[PDB]
Amino acid sequence: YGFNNFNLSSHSVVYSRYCFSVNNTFCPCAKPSFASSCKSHKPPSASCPIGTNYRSCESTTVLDHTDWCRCSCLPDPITAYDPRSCSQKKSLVGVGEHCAGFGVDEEKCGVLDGSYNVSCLCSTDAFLGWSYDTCVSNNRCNIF
Repeated sequence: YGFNNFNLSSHSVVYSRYCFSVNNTFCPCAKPSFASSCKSHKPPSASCPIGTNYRSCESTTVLDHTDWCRCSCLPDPITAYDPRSCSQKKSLVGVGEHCAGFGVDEEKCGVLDGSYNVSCLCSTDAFLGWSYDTCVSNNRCNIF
């Protein structure tokens, strides 16, 4: 979903704060038709991969509007108001297992009016839940 690599100093060591496990049918991009139907707080949309469910969103009439749209994982999956609706589930890493995945901001995946002609992807800054620090002490990198 768009994560390519990091861009940090040579001695910069990255680490995950929170890892999110998702199903094979998860997709952070909303349906282009639903976004087109939206007129207030329109979520970004993009063509999701085949066999993956689009971003969970709902339409509710709020403040005299007729197509005001609410979505899950708001504002971000890490600090979502309700993890039940969010498709990203917090899960501790098992013994001998790597990170499940960074918390991706589904509000930055794709563009505002992405149709089915553009692939589903998210920007680099959308992936949260990571931090970094240096390893240099006495001109030596600490390693475990």
